[PDB]
Formats: sequence, structure tokens, C-alpha cells
Amino acid sequence: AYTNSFTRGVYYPDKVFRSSVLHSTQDLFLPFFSNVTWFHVNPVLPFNDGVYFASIEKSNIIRGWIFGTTLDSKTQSLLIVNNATNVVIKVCEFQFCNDPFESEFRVYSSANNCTFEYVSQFKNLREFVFKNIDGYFKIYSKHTPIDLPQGFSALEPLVDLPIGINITRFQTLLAYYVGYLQPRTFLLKYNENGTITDAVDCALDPLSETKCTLKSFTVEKGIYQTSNFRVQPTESIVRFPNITNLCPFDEVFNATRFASVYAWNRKRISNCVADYSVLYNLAPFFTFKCYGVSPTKLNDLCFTNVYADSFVIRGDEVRQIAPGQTGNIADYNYKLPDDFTGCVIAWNSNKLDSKVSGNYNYLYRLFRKSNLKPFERDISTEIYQAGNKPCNGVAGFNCYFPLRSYSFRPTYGVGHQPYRVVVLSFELLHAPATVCGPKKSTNLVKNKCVNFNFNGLKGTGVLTESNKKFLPFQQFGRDIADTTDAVRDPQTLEILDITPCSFGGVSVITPGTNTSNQVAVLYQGVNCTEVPVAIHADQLTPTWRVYSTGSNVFQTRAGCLIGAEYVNNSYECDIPIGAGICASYQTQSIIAYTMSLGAENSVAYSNNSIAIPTNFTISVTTEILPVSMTKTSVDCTMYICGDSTECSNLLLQYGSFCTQLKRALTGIAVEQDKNTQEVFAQVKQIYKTPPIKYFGGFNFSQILPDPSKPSKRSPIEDLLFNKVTLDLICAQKFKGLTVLPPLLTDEMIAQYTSALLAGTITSGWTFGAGPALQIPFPMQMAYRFNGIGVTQNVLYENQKLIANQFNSAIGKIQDSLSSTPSALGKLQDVVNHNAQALNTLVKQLSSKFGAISSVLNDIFSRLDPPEAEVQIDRLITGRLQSLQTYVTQQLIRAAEIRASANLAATKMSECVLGQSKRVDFCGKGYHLMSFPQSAPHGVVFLHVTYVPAQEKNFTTAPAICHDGKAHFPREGVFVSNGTHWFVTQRNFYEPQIITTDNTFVSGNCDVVIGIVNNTVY
Amino acid sequence: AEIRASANLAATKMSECVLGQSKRVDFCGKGYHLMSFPQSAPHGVVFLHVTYVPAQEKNFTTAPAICHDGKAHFPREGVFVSNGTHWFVTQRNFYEPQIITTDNTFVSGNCDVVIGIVNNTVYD
Amino acid sequence: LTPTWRVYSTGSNVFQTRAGCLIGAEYVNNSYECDIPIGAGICASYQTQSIIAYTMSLGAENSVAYSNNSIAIPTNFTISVTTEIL
Amino acid sequence: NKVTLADAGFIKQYGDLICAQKFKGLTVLPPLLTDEMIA
Amino acid sequence: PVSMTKTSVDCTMYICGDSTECSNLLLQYGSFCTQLKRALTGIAVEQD
Ligand SMILES: *[C@@H]1O[C@H](CO)[C@@H](O)[C@H](O)[C@H]1NC(C)=O
Ligand SMILES: *[C@@H]1O[C@H](CO)[C@@H](O)[C@H](O)[C@H]1NC(C)=O
Ligand SMILES: *[C@@H]1O[C@H](CO)[C@@H](O)[C@H](O)[C@H]1NC(C)=O
Ligand SMILES: *[C@@H]1O[C@H](CO)[C@@H](O)[C@H](O)[C@H]1NC(C)=O
Ligand SMILES: *[C@@H]1O[C@H](CO)[C@@H](O)[C@H](O)[C@H]1NC(C)=O
Ligand SMILES: *[C@@H]1O[C@H](CO)[C@@H](O)[C@H](O)[C@H]1NC(C)=O
Ligand SMILES: *[C@@H]1O[C@H](CO)[C@@H](O)[C@H](O)[C@H]1NC(C)=O
Ligand SMILES: *[C@@H]1O[C@H](CO)[C@@H](O)[C@H](O)[C@H]1NC(C)=O
Ligand SMILES: *[C@@H]1O[C@H](CO)[C@@H](O)[C@H](O)[C@H]1NC(C)=O
Ligand SMILES: *[C@@H]1O[C@H](CO)[C@@H](O)[C@H](O)[C@H]1NC(C)=O
Ligand SMILES: *[C@@H]1O[C@H](CO)[C@@H](O)[C@H](O)[C@H]1NC(C)=O
Ligand SMILES: *[C@@H]1O[C@H](CO)[C@@H](O)[C@H](O)[C@H]1NC(C)=O
Ligand SMILES: *[C@@H]1O[C@H](CO)[C@@H](O)[C@H](O)[C@H]1NC(C)=O
Ligand SMILES: *[C@@H]1O[C@H](CO)[C@@H](O)[C@H](O)[C@H]1NC(C)=O
Repeated sequence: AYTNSFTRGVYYPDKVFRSSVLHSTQDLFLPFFSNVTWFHVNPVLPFNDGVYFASIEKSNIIRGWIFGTTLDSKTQSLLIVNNATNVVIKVCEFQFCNDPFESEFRVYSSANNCTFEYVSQFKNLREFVFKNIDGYFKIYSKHTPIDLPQGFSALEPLVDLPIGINITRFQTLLAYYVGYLQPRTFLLKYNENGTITDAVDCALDPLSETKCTLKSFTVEKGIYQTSNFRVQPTESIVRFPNITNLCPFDEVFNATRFASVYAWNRKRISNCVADYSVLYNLAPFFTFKCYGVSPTKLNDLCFTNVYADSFVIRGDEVRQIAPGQTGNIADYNYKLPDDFTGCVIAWNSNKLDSKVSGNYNYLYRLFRKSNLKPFERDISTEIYQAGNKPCNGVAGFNCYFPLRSYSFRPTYGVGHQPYRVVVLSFELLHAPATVCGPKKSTNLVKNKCVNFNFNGLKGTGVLTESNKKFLPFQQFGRDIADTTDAVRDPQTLEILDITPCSFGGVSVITPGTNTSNQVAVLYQGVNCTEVPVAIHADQLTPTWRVYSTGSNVFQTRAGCLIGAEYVNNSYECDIPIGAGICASYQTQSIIAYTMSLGAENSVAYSNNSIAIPTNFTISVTTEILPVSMTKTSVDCTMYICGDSTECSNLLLQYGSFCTQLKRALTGIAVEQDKNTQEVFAQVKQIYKTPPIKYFGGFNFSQILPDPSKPSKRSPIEDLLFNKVTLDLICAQKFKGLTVLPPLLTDEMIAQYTSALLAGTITSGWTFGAGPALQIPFPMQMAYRFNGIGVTQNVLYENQKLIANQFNSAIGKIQDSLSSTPSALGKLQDVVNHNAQALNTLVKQLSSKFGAISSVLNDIFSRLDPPEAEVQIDRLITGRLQSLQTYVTQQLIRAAEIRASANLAATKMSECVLGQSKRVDFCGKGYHLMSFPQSAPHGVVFLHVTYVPAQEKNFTTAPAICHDGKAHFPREGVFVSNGTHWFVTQRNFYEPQIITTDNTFVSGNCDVVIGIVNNTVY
Repeated sequence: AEIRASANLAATKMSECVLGQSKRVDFCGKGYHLMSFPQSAPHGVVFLHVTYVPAQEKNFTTAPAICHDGKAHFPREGVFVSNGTHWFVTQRNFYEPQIITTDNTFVSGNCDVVIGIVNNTVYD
Repeated sequence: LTPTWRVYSTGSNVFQTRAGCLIGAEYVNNSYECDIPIGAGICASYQTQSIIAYTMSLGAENSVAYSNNSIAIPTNFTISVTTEIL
Repeated sequence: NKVTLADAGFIKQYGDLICAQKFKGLTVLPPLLTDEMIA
Repeated sequence: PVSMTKTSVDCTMYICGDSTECSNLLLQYGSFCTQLKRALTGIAVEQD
């Protein structure tokens, strides 16, 4: 039968204790919700990559297993039996009987050579995990007092056996379930007492991939870039030249007599198959040193200009056959270019060249005027002159013959014994190739993703017939990036274009893990006709699938959306997809739609119709502005090195990096206090509110300091300081990352805010321009109504209604902040950004950066200084880069916060210390006044504005013709109830009788279009 | 980027403080801005801001409106203040008491709504 | 002691602050304008003769005589000329 | 018609400089608001 | 100007194009690609 494995088979991947962490592990796991085979009480199930084995029973019916390859005597098989006394393990040549199954003698007949033996110690669930890696048979296990259960439980290591055999099949020695392992990435959640309490299978589905991307088990609503889909190569091809003759290496290496180093011999190698394995049969212990390549890779490459230079030298000069070496041999005999690509093969040839008597067939130049250029040969015998004399003639004093013989003898020490040297020079500068290693050519697959190899150029992509034409000397084409984009096929000589395999970005639209587990997927920049759908795991690198269902596939200019039904109704954007398309959870399913820009409203325009408001609303709105960020300090050496003195000494050689970082962070830290001072320290005097808090009916209790509180904060300020969350700090501290306190405490900032509020309440805007002049609050409001163009009588006649509207509006602010979650989101964003940056810095200390380990002490305690310093250099470079990135991001964030703080200071000056006429600067409507409230890292402004309401249509005229004079309203607009004509102020309907004092006259009523006949009393 | 923000601010101040008179509070100095003068400085600009600062304040009694002949009067371009026994209308930022006439105030309704209205003669 | 040198803790010249331990300054109870900022509201200055730590002063307290019928009006003015450097 | 865009971030159908960038892993995403909605 | 081009980078494709050994090595340089992606996503959201 078959059943669902659920979330079972997780096993502790390491022996390290961990607590309150989310750790990511790549290992052989049992994929979640896997189809496991259920057997009941059996056959010989295969061993694919490791096995999860479960056994629900209460009678020890299951006793062991037999892992092996043929399970016969012709091979070696592992045997594991659980006898009531012990457990027996035996890798040994077993002729297992056909139905093994208490008489243990009924399992196998013969037990030939045994290379490994070992002995050790409500139904029940015995879970096991068997793996075979690097010759080790690992077993993890767990017992649970109990269709597999549907809970989470993790398996602990039991034993690793060095059994040294391949295991392809196994059989249970007699309900047991058998699942299989695959290479997977898992996100494991460790408990506080170090217990794995949950896992996420990253490759299970798109939501799991989102969870692993965010390193969390809960995903908020939104759209997340999770990974990129990548089409995988279907097959592989190899295209090498058709040449089959072997290279003439025997006539080079196996030569009766080699040349002299001064007249060294050069041989051209072409049109042949170069099998370098034929080497390694030279005078044993020979030197085979390569430059630009590795000896083990020569058989896999193709070469352009292969030359074999052969000569004989003395052993102690073999070190001189290398780039940049100096000496008689390297200066006057045989020089190699500094940029030499090739291989030097040297081997002692005492038994070929040495002569008991002295061999004079091998000479070397000892004296030359100048040095030689690379690969140059000098075969002249002129007399070298070390003296100023006209040496022209024969040898003598300061006149030496330039060549001297080695005189190799069998009795010499190794250092002066003959060595035969062969230098192979080749250009791996691709180019058309004639010498190639032994490699078989497959067929050419076009218009299909493949792994390809053209004369050693390896790659993956799609090959198409090219319209480009190469010149005879050209074999590859290159693009702007200098990557090969065209290749001439070595056999047919046609030109093929190389294109990358289809790939793209994938985004996951989630309504929120809380709300639902449904997801939609956006394949970005792709049309649905091209969305990968390959069934087998050969495509869509994510490796999960979101199959179509008809109405669940939509095409947007941002890409193809799968899993969201498109609707024709328009809404506000909930989750932005792009190109006008948004998505949301209907409730039940995810729906995509075109976003609405808002509701239409045709304004009734006429040449004589005017709408005048008849009422108003006092609106109180909120504006939240960051003012400062956490001041941070970094102990550079403690972060980079951390208790390692060797690392500190090595660090000293890297420059003034830490001084620069400290200076930049100090600049940011000082700027934060400057920001706070510029926002809140505007007042010179700490004004205090009057003990008797009557203000004409206006109630400031929610904004004024509350004397009960130990901090003397207002109720709204307390709500703000509780809504913004401001052991991880200790972990950061241990790495040298510290937070510096702000200069102004929250009590001092609240005191500044209180002084500002008292000044504005008791004196209006006068305390911002000089001495604070007291004025009754209703009179101040009358001034602020005169500011927005409303006559004073409006306030005094509506004092109680205005006061009540203000009080109710101020009352709703507490709810509005506390209710809407993402209200303080800007200040919380500042806090979260700092915390995230520091946590990222701490987490970067576990990165190896290509070194063998991220622990400096382990590197120093296991390596000699020469190589240790290389590894430590990798680590120090990586950590320095982490610090530099952190400081640069901090500088950019501090610039942005400084802009926000300059804006907050401007708002403090122009909305709290005065009444602003700038539209939308201090709230939506017509600004009346504003109140500041401190917030953990910023300032909240409560803007009080006047909003017209209950508008009424009237008929209007540009002017009034009376007595023959044209009349225009001095401080208002002409309106008509329908039959009578009044003059009204603009923002409040207050009709008045048209007199010659509320009106002025200019010209006759013959030029003013629209002029109307009436009487100006 | 920081210096460019500073130079944008300096250009704005050159436009609104030197080429005009600014109503924005504290944009062109502390006090009510009258005018400003630019002076070039080595790598920047210096603005000499000339502002009007009120001084030598005196307390007065004040009322929202004045009741006369059963009519409520609100000041046109001033506030009502009292020497102690008589009543004047003054401009806000400088003590310039004037006899309350029916030319520097306006009538709006009766003296039965304003919370604080005071009886006195509005000379016609 | 990594910095080797040590400043003697004479008792009256050791103080605890949220910024850390201050040694070589005497905490007083007067409030002056901040001269050298230590942090968390604490500043330092040369008294004259020794270094003193103190809680910084936000400014001189003031109380505006608010009533529901009293208005302060300036009788005079000053023409001020301030400087702004950009 | 006076400002020339380079990519504009719209669907590319498999089969110049944009192609080079895309093959190297660099893409342009479309703005949320279209030109018509901004208009 | 109001907005600029929104850009996305496939870090693995740029650094390790079509090489798998390079990708498995790149898995050891920490969260660099994740930080780059987060920064560019922040820019892209800021444009809208
Ligand atoms: C972890 O184990 C400890 C053992 O002392 C126990 O006290 C604690 O409650 C456990 N944690 C849980 C149950 O979350
Ligand atoms: C040299 O000769 C030996 C013996 O015939 C042979 O095994 C070897 O491969 C030859 N070396 C080369 C480089 O051909
Ligand atoms: C995607 O490909 C199909 C098939 O060629 C085509 O009809 C469609 O227009 C393409 N998508 C876009 C956005 O052009
Ligand atoms: C006044 O408005 C109406 C309707 O919009 C229009 O027909 C008429 O021409 C306008 N007046 C004049 C003088 O055009
Ligand atoms: C103005 O609005 C208020 C509600 O805030 C209402 O009580 C009052 O009656 C309205 N005034 C008029 C004249 O409708
Ligand atoms: C002012 O408002 C607070 C909170 O809404 C309330 O408790 C208090 O009684 C109010 N004061 C007056 C004088 O109405
Ligand atoms: C003004 O008139 C238009 C059309 O005549 C009407 O739709 C609108 O509701 C009116 N507005 C008011 C405030 O009466
Ligand atoms: C004219 O305005 C008066 C208010 O002053 C109003 O009582 C009257 O109804 C208006 N005329 C018409 C025709 O509505
Ligand atoms: C307004 O009165 C004047 C006075 O003679 C007259 O000429 C004009 O035609 C009148 N206009 C209308 C629209 O009645
Ligand atoms: C205004 O009255 C208050 C309270 O009596 C007083 O302290 C203040 O000095 C007075 N103002 C002037 C300018 O005399
Ligand atoms: C009242 O004003 C009058 C001027 O009309 C003058 O007696 C003096 O300034 C004030 N009187 C008192 C007692 O303040
Ligand atoms: C002003 O005069 C009216 C009319 O007699 C009276 O009702 C009112 O009380 C007077 N005001 C004061 C403050 O005495
Ligand atoms: C006006 O102020 C006085 C003194 O400050 C106070 O006794 C009175 O209650 C206030 N007005 C009202 C209506 O309470
Ligand atoms: C106003 O102040 C000036 C000094 O700035 C002084 O000379 C003058 O007498 C003052 N005027 C009054 C009326 O106090």
C-alpha cells in the first residue's frame, strides 16, 4: 500500500547544541508529505540514497535488516540483528538464505571473510534513518510511545560504522514503513532547551520557499521574491576534432640522445591526440610541474601551439627551469617567459647520460654579455671578454670560452647528475585547436538546453544555427562581457550561437500565513505560453509545481500569474503585482484585478454656479516623523578577531580602516543628537502650563503631561512609547557592537515637548517670535480663524460646537494610533532597520568566505603560519567588507534620517510655532494649529485643521450693476438665494445685504461680463 | 548629497528671504522677518536676517466682542483692550489704542451668544 | 587593564552613568548648559580648577500668566540682525 | 515622445543590450502605476 | 524627476553564470546576495 509520511524523519544533522535558533541545513532528508510504502505483517527494497524506516508494533516483530548489493556470497553485505541481549553488526561475505527471519541460524548459510564486526546494547514507533556516505554507515533513531502519526519528532545519532561497501538493496529481518531520502534544504527550529520542535521543507511548495527565504515560520501578507526558475540541461554533448593519430611523444621523451641546453631542441606537435597518461612511466620520482594548468586536467583540454623543448642539465639546475628564475641556465641558456603556460617534466637520466670517463656530449653556456629573451637560442662560440682589453682573438686572461661541458659521471652526487628536461609549451588561448586529449564526440543537439563541450570550452545553453561568419583563424565569438557567444563546430565547421537556458524570477503572493496557506506565483517577465511546465524534475529550479487549472492563469505585463483568478471588479491595491495589477484574498481564494484610482466625481461646473460651505469640521490628523536612529559603536578588532592576538597582529597590516570606520560612526552618532536638538530644543524657556486648566472648553488632557506618571508623559505619549518596541543585545555586545545612549533622555525630550505645548496653548505663536504674550485660548482660535479667511464671529458664535469637535477628534487619536497596527510603522521601521543591520553583522561572523573555517582559533591551532595566514586573510577580508558595508549603509540611512529630521524641525517651526498657509504642509485641510508629541525615535504631530462641510449651490455674478456703476465685492463673493442678492465670505455661508461699505465700485457696468442688476443699499 | 541639500536650502532662502519677505516661521531668522542680505563666504553664503522683535509688553484686559445697542461688535483688524476703565481697539503687535468707533469694528448678531462680550459705547 | 594607565578612583571622583563609569570628574547638583556631552543627560565642564559632571539644563523655567481675559501686547520693538551660515 | 526609455520593464519573448543584460541576470521591473493611470 | 528605473539582479546568475561549482562556493559568502536583493527591493518599492 501507500501512505503519507507527513512531517516525519527529521534528524539532528550535527552534534552541536543550539537553542532559540532557526538553522538551515542541506542534507539527505525525507521530503515532507512523501509517499511511503507500507508493508504489513517481506521483499528486498532498494537503497536509493538512504532510508527512513518506521515500525509501529508492540511485540518486537522487527529485529534487523540486511543491507548489501547482491545479498549473496559473491559480494559483501551488511548485517544488523537485534538479539534480546545485544545488537550484532557484521559486514561480511554472506550467502544469505532466501527468506531470512528465536533461531537466528535461519538468516544466512555461510559467513565468509568478515572485514567488520561489532556488538552493542500502547504500541511503539521505532523510527530509523540509514545513510551511506564516504564509507560510513550512519544510523539515527528515535522511539516514541504511540498510518504514520502526524506530530514532529527528531532522531538522534546512534552510530557511524566504517563498513566500506556499496549498499543498493536491503531487507527487513522478521506494520513497517519505508521512505527514501533525497538531498534537500531544511529550516529547523531549535527550542530553548535545545530541541528541534519544527521544520520547513524549503522545496515542498512556494510558501515553504518563502518561509526559508525570510528565515521565519510565519509570513506576513505581501509579495516576495523567492528564487529564480532555471531550465535544467536535458543532456550533454562533446564536440572535439576528428583527429585520431597519437602524438609523437615517444620520439621526444624516448630519445637516445637529448640536446644541449645551450642548443636546446624544439619539436612541433600538431594534428594528433595527446594522451598525457603515457607519461608517468619515466624515471620514477620525476618532477611534473605545470603552470596555468594541472597535470591531471591535460587529458581533458585542447591546445593550439604545442612545442616540446628538450635538453639535459644537472639536477640542481632543474629549479632554474621556471618563470622568473635567475642563473647561468636561466640567463644564458634557456629562459621561460614570466607568463609561461605549460609544463616542465624533469627526470634523472644518470643511467642514460653519465659516462665513467666523463661525458662531453652536453654543454652549457656559462658566460654571456647580455641575458636571453624568452625562448631564444644562442649557439655562438665567440670569446667572452670580461676585461676592457681588445679581447678579439683567442682565450686567455679575462677572455673565456663561453661554453663549458657538464662531464656527467656515474660517481657524481645527485646534484651534478644528468637530468633530462622536457618543457611543453601550449596556448590555452582557445583559438583553433589541433592537439586534443582523448575524448569521444557525441552528436550535435541544436535548439535544446544541453551541457556542451567544444574543444574543452565547457558550458550550458542552447545552440542555434548562426548567421555570423568567422574568419579562418577564428574559433569563438565573444560579447561585451567577454563570454563566448558563438563557436565553430570542430567537426562540421558550422557556426553555432550559444544562448543561456531559459530562466527568470519567481515571486510568491501570500495573503499571510495567519490568514491562509494559499499562494499565487508570478513568473516575472514571462508569458504563460513560455512558463516552464516540465513534469519530471528537469526544470523550474524550485522543483515544486503549480499546475494550471484554467481560470488560474493570467497574463500581466509584469509576467504570468498562476493561482489567482482575474476579476473585472476594481478595488484599492492590496498586494501590488505591477503594470496596474494588484491581488488580494477574497474570502476563500486569491483574486487579481486592475487597481482602482478612486471613485469618479464630475464637478457641476457652470458659468454662474458656486458652492459655498455652510458648516465645518475640526479635523485632527497625525503625522509621524523619524528624528533619530540608534547611535552605534563598533570595536573593530573585537569584531574582526575576537580574542585572537595573531589575528590582531595580522590586522595591523591592513591600514587605517578601523580608524575611518570609527570616525564615520562617531559622525553619525553626533548627528543624531544634533537632529534631536534641532527638532525639540527650539524653545529657549521651559514654559509651564497654568494650574487651572480651563481653555474655553478645549480639553488638552490627552496631550498635556500627566503628573501621576513617573515620567510625566501625556496619555498619547505613553501610548506611542508602548506601541513602538524599542538577549540579542548581549549577543551583539559580545561581538563588539554596542549602542550609545542619546544625549537627551526621554524625560528631557518630553520636557521640551511640554514646554512647546504650554507656550502654544498660553501664548499662541508669539513665544516663537520673541517674548511670550499671553492671550485667552478662544481669542487665539479667533486669530487662527482669521488666518484661514474665516471671520472671527464664526468662532465666538460656534465656540461650544468647535470645542466639542476638537475634543472628540482628539479623543479618537488614541484609538486611531492603537487600533491601526501599521500606524507607528515609520518609527518601528527605523528600530527594525537598526536591529536587522546589527543582527546581519553578527550572523556574518559564521561565514567562511572561502576559508576552511569561520573560527580563527581553529585555523591557527591546525595549520602552519604560512597557510594559516592565507585562510585568516580570507576571513579578515570578508569581515572587513561586512563592516564597510554596514558603515556605508549606516551613512546612507543617516542622511535619510537627517532629511526627515530637517523636515520635522521645519514642521515644528511652521506648524507648532505658527499657522502655516502652505497647502498640505501641516495636515489635509486649512491648518489651524499643531501639537507635538515625543515618540521613541521621533515626533508625532497632531495637526488641527478646518474642513468645509455641507456645501450648498448658489448663483453668483462677477459684479453688480447699480446706478450704472459696476460693483465688486470687497471681501467676498456675490451669491443669490434664487431671487435676492447677498455678499458672502468665501469659506462659510454668511449672506449679507449688499451695501456700499461691503462693496467697492470700478467703472461702468458695460465691461464686466456676467454683471447683474440689483440695488446696493 | 548633503552639500547639495544645503545649497538647495540656501537657494530657497535666497529666493524667499532676500528676493521677498517670508511668512514662514523661523525660515529667515528668529522673529518676524523684515528682510535679508546675502554676503558671499569662502565656500558658502551668509544671510544677514533683519527681523522685528516685539518688546516691552504690557498686560491689558480684553473681551471677545463689545455689546452696544444690543448689537455685538467684533474688532475689524485689532483686539479689544482696556486701559482699565475705558476700552480701545488696538493692532496686535504694537500698542496703538484707538477709540472704538463703528469704523474699526463690525456688527454680527446680538450680545446674547458671545461668551465674554462686554458693554461699552461704539462711537458712530 | 588594557590601556595600562589608571586614573585613581578617589571616591568623590567616581560616578555611575548610563553611558558608563566616569572617573576624574565630580558630580554636582547644579544645572548648567551642556559644555561637553557625556550622555543620558549628563555633561561635563571645567569648573574653576577641576572637572565637574552635572545634569544639563534645558533652560530657564518660565510661567505665562494665562487668564481668560488678559492679553499681553508689546509697546515697543527691536530691529534684530541675526546671521545664518550655509 | 521626447524621452526615450531603455527597457520599460515589459514581457520579453524568448526568441540588443537588453538581451545582454538579461542573459547576465540584470532585469528591469515595471512600475506599479502604468502611464495611463498616471495620466 | 519623480522615479527611476526599478532594477533586479540575479546575484547567482551575475557572479556564477552557468557554473554550479561557483554557486556552491558562493553559498559560503554569507548574506551578501540577500542584502543586495533587499536593498534593490527597497529602492524598487520607493520608486512606486
Ligand atoms: C525545556 O526543558 C526544561 C528542563 O528543565 C524545562 O524546564 C522547560 O520547560 C522546557 N521547555 C519547554 C517545555 O518549552
Ligand atoms: C617510452 O618507452 C616505453 C617502453 O617502450 C613506453 O612504455 C613509454 O610509454 C614510452 N614513453 C613515451 C612518452 O612514449
Ligand atoms: C507570449 O507568447 C505567446 C505565444 O507566442 C504570444 O501570443 C504572447 O503575445 C506572448 N506574450 C506577450 C506579452 O507578448
Ligand atoms: C455658459 O455656459 C454654457 C454651458 O457650459 C455655455 O453654453 C455658454 O456658452 C457659456 N457662456 C458663454 C458666454 O459662452
Ligand atoms: C454642523 O455640524 C455639526 C456636527 O459636527 C452639527 O451638529 C450641526 O448641526 C451642523 N450645523 C448645521 C447648521 O447644520
Ligand atoms: C478631558 O478629557 C478627559 C479624557 O477624555 C476626561 O477624563 C476629562 O474629564 C475631561 N475634562 C473635562 C474638564 O471635561
Ligand atoms: C449642485 O448642483 C449639482 C447639479 O445641479 C448637483 O449634482 C449637486 O448635488 C448640487 N450640490 C449641492 C451642494 O446642492
Ligand atoms: C432669500 O434669502 C432668504 C435669507 O436671507 C431666505 O429666507 C429666502 O428663502 C431666500 N429666497 C428664496 C426664494 O429661497
Ligand atoms: C440692467 O440694467 C441696465 C440699465 O439700463 C440695462 O441697460 C440692462 O439691459 C440690464 N440688464 C439685464 C440683464 O437686465
Ligand atoms: C502680567 O501679569 C503677570 C501676572 O500678574 C505678571 O507676572 C507680569 O509681570 C505682567 N506683565 C507685565 C509686562 O507687567
Ligand atoms: C483710559 O484711557 C484714557 C484716554 O482716553 C486715559 O484716561 C487713560 O489713558 C486711561 N485711564 C486709566 C485710568 O488707565
Ligand atoms: C451688559 O448689559 C446687559 C443689558 O442690561 C446686561 O444684561 C449685562 O449683564 C451687561 N453686562 C455686564 C457684564 O454687566
Ligand atoms: C476664568 O478664569 C478665572 C481665573 O483664572 C476662573 O476662576 C474662571 O473659572 C475662568 N472661567 C471659567 C468659565 O471657568
Ligand atoms: C523703545 O526702545 C528704545 C530703545 O530700543 C527706547 O529708546 C525708546 O524710548 C522705547 N520706546 C518706548 C515708548 O518705550
